[PDB]
Amino acid sequence: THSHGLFKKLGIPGPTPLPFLGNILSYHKGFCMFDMECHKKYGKVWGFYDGQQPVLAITDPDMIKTVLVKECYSVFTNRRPFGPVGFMKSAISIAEDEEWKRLRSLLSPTFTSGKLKEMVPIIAQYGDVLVRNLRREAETGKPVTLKDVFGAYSMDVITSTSFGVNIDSLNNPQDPFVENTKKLLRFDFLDPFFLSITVFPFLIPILEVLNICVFPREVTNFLRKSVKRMKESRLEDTHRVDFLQLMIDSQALSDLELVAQSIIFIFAGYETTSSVLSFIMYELATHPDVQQKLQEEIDAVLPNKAPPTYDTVLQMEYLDMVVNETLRLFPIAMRLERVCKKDVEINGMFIPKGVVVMIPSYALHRDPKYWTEPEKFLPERFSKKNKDNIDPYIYTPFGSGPRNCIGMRFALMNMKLALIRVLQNFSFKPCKETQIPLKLSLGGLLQPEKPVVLKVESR
Ligand code: HEM
Ligand SMILES: CC(C)(C)OC(=O)N[C@H](CSCCC(=O)NCc1cccnc1)Cc1ccccc1
Repeated sequence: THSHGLFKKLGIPGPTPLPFLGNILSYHKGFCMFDMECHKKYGKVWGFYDGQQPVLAITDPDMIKTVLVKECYSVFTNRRPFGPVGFMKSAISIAEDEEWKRLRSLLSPTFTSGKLKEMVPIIAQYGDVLVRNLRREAETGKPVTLKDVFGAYSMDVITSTSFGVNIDSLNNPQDPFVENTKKLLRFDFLDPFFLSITVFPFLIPILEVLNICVFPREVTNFLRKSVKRMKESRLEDTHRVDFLQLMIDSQALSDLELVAQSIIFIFAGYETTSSVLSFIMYELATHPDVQQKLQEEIDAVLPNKAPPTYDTVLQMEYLDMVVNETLRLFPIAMRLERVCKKDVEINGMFIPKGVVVMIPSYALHRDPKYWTEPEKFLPERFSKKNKDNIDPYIYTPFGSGPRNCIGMRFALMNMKLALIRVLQNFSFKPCKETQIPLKLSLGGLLQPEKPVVLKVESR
């Protein structure tokens, strides 16, 4: 018939698909590894099939600019359909075509230089609570789980910035806001579920009517009333122009359409920030020279363990180098994807309506062809002297083009703002429980398989 015939017929190379599964079984080593191997084997372009769905992997920087930038609105506007979303259909990251265009520009005003600057003092409160929590754990001497302390900070930041609600999470070890969020996705291919959709996608519209989800009305009802609650607050006291505010501004934004974005943003700013800071501390711990060289810049730009400011945060060139370099090793997203909504030729390559075009970020970031010593943590590769030798289309930890990460500037600041405080008070040391080297899990979340547990000493 067809479907599986597509890449042989187009003469694009790739792994031979099995009936029904496609190349699904090759995800056994995780898909970054699968991607790494494909790159090595097939070169600049290749195809494969998630079940019956053709995916075209592309690695040329030109071709990548075309799909992410030059042809975003015209052909490549949406990501692959998600799996049973429900009312989350309207969440910006899941929305398509014109629905997305109106939400993008209704929400993009949230992350503007001035807005972040107003979040600066707000975080400079949750900064202090991170340390005072850590200082109690520097007493014992025995091992700290970064994901836990950092996850509780990030929660605090997002709930407070976007919403104006101080939920005190750092002075609340037991908290439902964080414990429901972390259980929002079990994206796992060893788990039959997301596996039994990206191979049984015909079963997606089956699940819509069954009202079943990727967070089964367990997490979403918490926030369906918890964000219904933060919503009344503003509608009552005749303050600040934030996320929760600028969504109240538009009320053509509806009600479950407001919640949906909140849920995105609550999740997004909890799981990323915390996963990346965990990665940064792992690298700083296992590279003490780099940890110090940074403690030095922080001390130089901010003497007497001074309170970080917006302006000073952008001064710290080595910090940014450290962050970018961790994000080179751990692009938390792994791949960027854009469904091709009409037949198209790009940079001299035919691509048929319906195909998913995929940019393997994790592979590009590790390309032995492009990066000298690509598995080594080498912050110096992002120096003024070297930074420009770096292709914004090979290095893409935040995606690119109109559909790139709405949360980028906030994330970078948020992270930098925590790191500053954390390092201007403590040093981090590997202990016996620390996994050296760090190995990644095989799920669809770029994560360490053992949590990063380190040692904390005062200064
Ligand atoms: C280190 C932290 C973060 C990283 C590495 C990251 C990375 C990414 C990537 C790679 C994408 C896809 C963009 C594309 O494919 O072109 C993305 C999209 C997105 N990110 Fe993030 N992100 C981070 C933090 C955040 C935060 C804190 C928020 C919350 C404000 C956020 C909200 C989003 C949204 C809403 C999208 C979808 C954008 C759209 O389709 O309009 N991200 N992010
Ligand atoms: C809908 C829900 C909030 C449950 O989650 C997602 O949006 N689904 C995607 C799965 S990846 C999980 C998070 C991660 O490790 N990295 C990516 C990320 C998440 C949020 C914001 N920025 C980056 C998440 C997703 C969202 C946008 C683009 C691609 C993936």
